[PDB]
This record gives sequence, structure tokens and C-alpha cells, in this order.
Amino acid sequence: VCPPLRSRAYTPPEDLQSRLESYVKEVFLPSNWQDISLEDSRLKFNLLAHLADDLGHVVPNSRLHQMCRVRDVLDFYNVPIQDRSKFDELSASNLPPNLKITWSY
Amino acid sequence: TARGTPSRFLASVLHNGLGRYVQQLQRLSFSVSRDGASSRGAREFVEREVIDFARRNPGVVIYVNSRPCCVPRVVAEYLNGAVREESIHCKSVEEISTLVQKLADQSGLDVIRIRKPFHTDNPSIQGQWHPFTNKPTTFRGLRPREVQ
Repeated sequence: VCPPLRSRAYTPPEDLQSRLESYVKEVFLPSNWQDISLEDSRLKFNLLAHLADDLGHVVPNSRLHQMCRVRDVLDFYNVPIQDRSKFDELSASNLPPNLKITWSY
Repeated sequence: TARGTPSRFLASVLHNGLGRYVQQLQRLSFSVSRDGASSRGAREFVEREVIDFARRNPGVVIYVNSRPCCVPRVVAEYLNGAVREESIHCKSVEEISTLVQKLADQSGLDVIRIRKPFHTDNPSIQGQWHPFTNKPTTFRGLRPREVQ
């Protein structure tokens, strides 16, 4: 009944531009579509909800007001997020042979 | 005070810098907490500084334990067999980096009073003074007030 816990790990797709273009066209057409304002709540909600369900990653509450234009949305979705433990982060930092790290947790 | 404390002469481990210099520090163990304010600096050290230190000092083996602890510590072991335990509790990254570098520079010799600021195994080249140096010899080796 309870879905498995989702990783925060997100890698920006190469074809992100085309995806965003199509979704903007669907939700809203004008030239310089990057400069389309999201002042209207209905349109903004629709766009962001679609992108969240499709990409599996959502804009946080803190960053919502910052999403003034479509350009800002594009900027946000081209930023990678890595979800891994600190132990994993240290291990995959290309450690020299003399350095050894253990985790007792 | 000196009278209240042990002393030693200035020494090296195995004539360290005579043939080739060998770094005395051998192993360096860090105990760091994942959560805990004491190990904050220590964590940041492990994040940025320890990798570079390890690269700079290949002769030293660095162990990072990452366990629950109220006070984080660094344990330094030397070739002569000395063990030094140093608390990095509530220290900045700069302070820890300083301390760790000091441990690398130090030998395993005890930090007690050093009796003489110099040590030589061949103090004399011309020959150590004795009473008969700067004394003239006499004919037939006659003592004072000796008839024959």
C-alpha cells in the first residue's frame, strides 16, 4: 500500500529543451518562449506539475517564487542533484592507497 | 620544572638525515563523529584536507573511523614505537591541519627536556685535552727533585 522511498538523485536529460518547449506549447506558442511569464497561478501550476510527474523531481517551496519565467525553470532542471551517503561520497572521491575510511554506523 | 621532570640528550632514531631522511610518522588514526559539534572541524578536515595530506605523505597510513564519540581524537604512531594521542575536540580546520602537520614533522622522541642543544659522536679531531697536553717533556723523563 506504501510506495518504496524515492531517491533524490536526478540527472538532467540531454533533450530537456525539447521536452520543456513541448510542455509550454501544450499548457499555453509565442517566439522567445524562454521569456514567457508565469505570473498566472493556473498556468504556472500546470507547467510545474507536469514537469514534476515527468522528470520525477519537483521544485521546492523555497524556489517556487524564484520561478518567474520559463528560463528560470529551464535553469533549475539543468542542475544535477546527487543522492548518496557521505561514506559513499568519501569512497568515490578517488582515495589514495594510504588513506582508509571506515563507517561504524 | 627540570628537577621534577625526566630529561634526555638530543638524538635521532637511526641517524635519520645521514644517509637518507625517513619520515618517522607511520600511522595516523582519526576518530570522527557523524553527528556532534565537537567533531565539526574534524569532519570538514576529512572532507577537504585529509586526501591532500595523504597524497603529500605516502609513507603515513591514515585511518578514519567515523564512529559516535563525544571528543574526536588523532592517534599518531612512529617508527620507534611511540604513540601520541591528541584531542581535536572543538578545533577549526586550520587548527587541525596545523596539528596534523606538526605530528608529521615530529619524530617519535619524547617531548621532554633536552639537556644539550647539540649532539656529536666525534667532538674532537685534534684530541681531547688531558693534563699532559701543553706540558713539555724533560730529558731522561726525570721527575722534579730526582737524582737519577
